[PDB]
Amino acid sequence: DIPKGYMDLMPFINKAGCECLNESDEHGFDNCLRKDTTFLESDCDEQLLITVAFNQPVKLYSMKFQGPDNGQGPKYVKIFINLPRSMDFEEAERSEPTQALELTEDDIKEDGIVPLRYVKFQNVNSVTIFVQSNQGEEETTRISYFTFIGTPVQATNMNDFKRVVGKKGESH
Amino acid sequence: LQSVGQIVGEVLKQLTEEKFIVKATNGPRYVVGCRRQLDKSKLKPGTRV
Amino acid sequence: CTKIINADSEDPKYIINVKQFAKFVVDLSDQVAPTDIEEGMRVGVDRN
Amino acid sequence: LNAKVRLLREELQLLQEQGSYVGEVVRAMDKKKVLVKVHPEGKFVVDVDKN
Amino acid sequence: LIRNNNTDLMILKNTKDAVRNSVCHTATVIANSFMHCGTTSDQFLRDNLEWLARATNWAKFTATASLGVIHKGHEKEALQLMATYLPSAYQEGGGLYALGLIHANHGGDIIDYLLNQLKNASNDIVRHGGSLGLGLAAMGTARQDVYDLLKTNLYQDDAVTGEAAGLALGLVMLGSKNAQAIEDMVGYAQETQHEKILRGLAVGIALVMYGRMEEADALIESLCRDKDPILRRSGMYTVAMAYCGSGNNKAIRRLLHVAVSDVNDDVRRAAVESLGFILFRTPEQCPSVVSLLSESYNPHVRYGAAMALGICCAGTGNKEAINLLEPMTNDPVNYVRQGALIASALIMIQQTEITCPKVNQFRQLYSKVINDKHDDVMAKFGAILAQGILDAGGHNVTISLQSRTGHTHMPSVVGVLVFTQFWFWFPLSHFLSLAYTPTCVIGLNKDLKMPKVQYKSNCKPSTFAYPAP
Amino acid sequence: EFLHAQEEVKRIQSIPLVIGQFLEAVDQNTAIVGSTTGSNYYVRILSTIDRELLKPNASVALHKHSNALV
Amino acid sequence: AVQKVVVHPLVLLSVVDHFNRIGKVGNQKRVVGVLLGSWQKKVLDVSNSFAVPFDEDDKDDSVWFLDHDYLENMYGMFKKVNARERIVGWYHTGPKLHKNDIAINELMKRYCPNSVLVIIDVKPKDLGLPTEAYISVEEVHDDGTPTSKTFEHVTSEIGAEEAEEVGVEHLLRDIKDTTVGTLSQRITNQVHGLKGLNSKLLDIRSYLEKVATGKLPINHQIIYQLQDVFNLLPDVSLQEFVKAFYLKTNDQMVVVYLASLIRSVVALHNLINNKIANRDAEKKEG
Amino acid sequence: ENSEKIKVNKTLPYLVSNVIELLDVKCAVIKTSTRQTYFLPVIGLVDAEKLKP
Amino acid sequence: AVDTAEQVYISSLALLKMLKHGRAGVPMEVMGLMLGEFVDDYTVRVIDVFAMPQSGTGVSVEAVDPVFQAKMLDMLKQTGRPEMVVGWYHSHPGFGCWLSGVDINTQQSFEALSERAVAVVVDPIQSVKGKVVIDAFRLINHEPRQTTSNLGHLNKPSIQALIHGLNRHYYSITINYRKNELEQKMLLNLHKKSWMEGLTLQDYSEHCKHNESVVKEMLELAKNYNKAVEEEDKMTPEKQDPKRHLEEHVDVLMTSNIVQCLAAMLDTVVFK
Ligand SMILES: [Zn+2]
Repeated sequence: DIPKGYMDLMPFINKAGCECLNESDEHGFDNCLRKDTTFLESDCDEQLLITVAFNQPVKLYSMKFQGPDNGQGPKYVKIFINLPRSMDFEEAERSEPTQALELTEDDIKEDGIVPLRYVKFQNVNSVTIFVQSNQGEEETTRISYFTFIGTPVQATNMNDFKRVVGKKGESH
Repeated sequence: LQSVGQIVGEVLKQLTEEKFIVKATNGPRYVVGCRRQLDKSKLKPGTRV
Repeated sequence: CTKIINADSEDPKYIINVKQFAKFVVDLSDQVAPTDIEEGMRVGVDRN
Repeated sequence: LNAKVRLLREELQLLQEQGSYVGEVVRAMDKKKVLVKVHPEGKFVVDVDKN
Repeated sequence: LIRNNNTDLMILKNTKDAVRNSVCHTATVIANSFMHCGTTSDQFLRDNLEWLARATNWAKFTATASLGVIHKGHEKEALQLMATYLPSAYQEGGGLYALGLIHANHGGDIIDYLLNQLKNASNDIVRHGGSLGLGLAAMGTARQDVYDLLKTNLYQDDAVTGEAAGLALGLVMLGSKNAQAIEDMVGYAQETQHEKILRGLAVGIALVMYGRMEEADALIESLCRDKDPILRRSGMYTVAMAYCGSGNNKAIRRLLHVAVSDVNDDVRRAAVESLGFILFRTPEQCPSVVSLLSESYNPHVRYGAAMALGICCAGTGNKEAINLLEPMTNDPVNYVRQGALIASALIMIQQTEITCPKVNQFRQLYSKVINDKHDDVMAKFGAILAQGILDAGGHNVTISLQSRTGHTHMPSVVGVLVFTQFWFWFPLSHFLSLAYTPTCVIGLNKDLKMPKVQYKSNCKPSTFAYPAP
Repeated sequence: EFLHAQEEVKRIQSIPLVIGQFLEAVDQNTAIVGSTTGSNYYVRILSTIDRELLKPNASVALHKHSNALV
Repeated sequence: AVQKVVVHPLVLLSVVDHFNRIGKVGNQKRVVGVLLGSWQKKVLDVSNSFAVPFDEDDKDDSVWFLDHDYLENMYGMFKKVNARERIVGWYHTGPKLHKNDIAINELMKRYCPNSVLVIIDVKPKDLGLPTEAYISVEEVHDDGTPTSKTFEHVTSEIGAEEAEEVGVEHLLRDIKDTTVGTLSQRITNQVHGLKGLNSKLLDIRSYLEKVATGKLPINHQIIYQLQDVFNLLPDVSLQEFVKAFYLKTNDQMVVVYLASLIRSVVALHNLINNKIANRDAEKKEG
Repeated sequence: ENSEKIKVNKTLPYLVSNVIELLDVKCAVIKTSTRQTYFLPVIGLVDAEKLKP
Repeated sequence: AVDTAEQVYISSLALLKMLKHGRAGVPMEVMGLMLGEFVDDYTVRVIDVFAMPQSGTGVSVEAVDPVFQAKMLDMLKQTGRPEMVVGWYHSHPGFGCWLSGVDINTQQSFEALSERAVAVVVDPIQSVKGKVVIDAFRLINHEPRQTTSNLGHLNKPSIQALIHGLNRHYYSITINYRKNELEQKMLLNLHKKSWMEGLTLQDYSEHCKHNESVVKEMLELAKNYNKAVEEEDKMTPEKQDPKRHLEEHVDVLMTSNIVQCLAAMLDTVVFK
């Protein structure tokens, strides 16, 4: 599927980046990261805060929060970007998201792709999803599969540098 | 090592309470000013600054 | 040239006098050799 | 008022240009080149502008 | 236009060599397009086609875009015709832009074609050209589906595609006063970070509010005070065309004060330029007011004064406007000289020396500034553009925001305002085509009854008739 | 804006300034001056300066970089 | 103690940037950073500041992160680039202090014996002085009131080094009002002075309201200094003062007479010459 | 690390010059071979006791 | 694609950081990096600038410590600035803004690093008295750049970098400052007059001395103003001396006296 000129942002995520919260130990973030029946389900309650970091800054265009039709699929999600620190559930309840989104049942299906306010996502390095509610108001929320679509922003390797031509060694 | 030297020079007539004439060593003379806190009465023609 | 410092003879250091300009403490190049340089000797030097 | 504002602005603009030295020619070297003597330095050969 | 296609080419043969291969040579590709507009006479481009190879990148786009004004109102083969001319993103983007130019203010079914051509575009330079041509072709239609297409294109946040979408999204809802459209446009303006989309929306949020009179004050008191200078420039454009035609007291009292008082130069320039769109109904007042903004310490105010004088007088030889522009074309600043040249061209179209005792002298002045080998590049850009406007449409088309019945000619005003944005983006110059109305009179009365008619002129002093010997 | 312009005019002639010796003038807005560094220069005179003060041996303070006589 | 602290443009712009940086994504009541400065006499000069990772609990007012190692190595590197600037004081943007803040100051005292805290209320864009300075004090109060670990106000002002001065002026140039402003700016300055005096007197009113009504503790101090202020008013209309005031006002009046009369004379001189010139042109035209 | 940072910062040329009297408010005065006088707030990498006018 | 007239927006914090570090470095050249965003092909944004230690090698690629740069970037990422670095600035005290031969190669390396990194030259001793001599450069790889707009020649180059190659090996890019309303009148508090300064009554003895001097100067100006009006005969029809000097004197005297009287009066009636 995917849109025109965009590619999956999955190859750019970082394993050190992933800090999904409130996840059940049996069913984790890697599960909702896979295109399988493996899914993430929350542990304490329906609230579920999941953060992901990227190797290079990336422009996000759309997101696919696919989830099961058992009523545990995400309903209301707050979107935050470029968090400096780890983010608390109370803050997520009180902080203004980069984008507040209300998924409908069609969005949560396996073919359901959710558009994003692409203007607000141009130098995104770490996204945070605050799943606040589910359709069926079930005790725990399940994320069947979720990835990000967009495009890399053409960053550079800071420490790479290196001399290329010139005096080789000493100058003014 | 971060310290930077300062040009020495003898002084001349004060035009006002702020602007003075200083003869920077053997080099040319300039119209300069006191920084903010230094004395003003002691600076008379012939003080090494 | 003047007064090869020769403090340790692994890097000797030299003094140079640029007439009516200045007096500097300098070193040799990767090309020239310490045996090639003597005291006085009217050597040449780069510009910066 | 606009005349004085304009003349002050342009005067400020030209005030950035530097001292342009002072020179005396000993012998012109035909078009452009021209030999000159400047006070602190020695002799130069300096092309002349559109004049 | 086709049968009276008497355009002169020696004025180009002594010009295409006179240009020292600078970027202004691409300006020639525009100038001739003015002269042969609607005449479908691309022979000048066939007299030398390899010369176009020296106009790569966006110039080629513009160069290809040239053909669009060349075939203005062709409409009989255009969809296949543009493909025949141009079967490099710049090239087919300019082809798409040209296709819109052909269908200026007259969409036909081409809109739908564009409506499927653009959705398959690479979100690229091609999308910029396609959006410009589409929005120009579908201007004033206020069709919701094209509007949301440009909404999606604008939300791609690309600098160039967003630049084009800024004009297109205003063109489609031109004069519609659409609250939803203007709300989305301004909300995007206060949210984007690329300044090109800001420049595009600066004209878009004006196009949406065309001719709405006092209905635009709710906008004005927003845009006039918004901190972003591009937003204030947009407010100047809105007060220009919302109060277009009428010399409304509030409009002048607002924009003159903004032009003289504001802290950014661009808003002052655009505010003064906006005087033409609101005082053209009575051109003789424009010299009387601009005669002081015309010579001010600020050079941006000077360029704005030149452009406003040129627009306000339209193609009518006010004499006094040329009296003001005569010293101004010798101003030290390059771009104000360029603006004075453009303004003088805008007024002296179709006129001979006896009609106005300045036109031949200005022609030879253009001749000397275009062939000077060390004058400013912007000044000679204005010179070649002026050469293009003077002999536009084979000396048969005139710019007039007034229709002959006294009604305000909306395509002309929108085209000329967008042309004024050539200061920011050269390819928009082709929009000046929307101001060219042919000076023909037609004797048709029944079906296809065009008989030879013996109506005559009554030149009292002497015969001068057609210009350009 | 004229207040701004004359404020800048006052600012250009402020400390620091290099003293030099006034040589005879060329034109109303320029003259020759020999800096106390030794070198001489052809330098525009600030229009605010009263011309009568320019006796051909006067000591005049000049802009440090542009050598403009201020 | 410390008699004055002068604050340069660079630190206030840095804290504004820090506030916009954090509030962009992690909107929070405050952000906390560290100032760098030097000591002259007993006045302090602060021109450098860096943001430090900080976190405050909403209501526990005892739970807080300030990063030790980050502060230490950031200071080390800032010393590497410029070694003059040593750690003095810490800044925060919250318009109000917190019960949690004195712990922050005590931690900062580990790095500076007399660390001074600065509140920089970035959001306010108001009457004046967007910086407040406070030192830590612990003394017996000399009046029988219980001693407490307290913050004490120290006067602050904005001063700029020459490079920062040209930098700030260049950015302010477009909105810059002229320094001289012969009449307009001076009259507006006097009106603004009356405005500020009224605002301060109304603040003193509200404090006295809260003190008499009892919702605010009696400081005993300051309020008696306020009584000294109230006894310091000059009481004009005393006769010899009236005579002196009339004398000096009359001197100003005669001086302004001379200036106005000369202005009228020069105006007439321009008028007559303009009439002569235009009449000469008219006579020559015929 | 500090010593190597100093080492990278002691590169020729050294512009030989003559010393003048010292002051306290320990600090040195230098007459350059280029015939110019400088005052140093700090003497530098050498110690005040070793040097002399 | 091929670049254009382009633009570079630098923030207030960045500009002050650059100027302060340059004035710290003079007379030794100093250099550091700016953080920013390649927002698009038509402008580059830089926000915040960090200087880096001055090694004895001078301004060069070797002067860029990789460890210092990397850990500074990491700690700025932690503090809330994930801005990826394009652009390096260096100081040229005593001479104009231009890329020296060393600078050409350093910017070549920096361009090889990202692609569109921009060089910045600041002269901290010429940037004085309200004028800032800042400029930014990029190196060329026929056609130097694409001129698709008029916002490339709204400025004029300088002869110094002209010989040093302002169009020859590198090209200068127009510089813009992205100040906002919040930084505005945050900086202004520095010269902002205080209300006590507004109600300050100056000094009566000094004011009397000022009036004494200015009226005497008025007399000496009017003395020759009389001669000027008595030579009204129009020999050899000719702004120096009497007229406008008298104008400025009356203006300043009248405004000073009026403001002093008004402040004294306001203080008299309002303060008791
Ligand atoms: Zn350099």
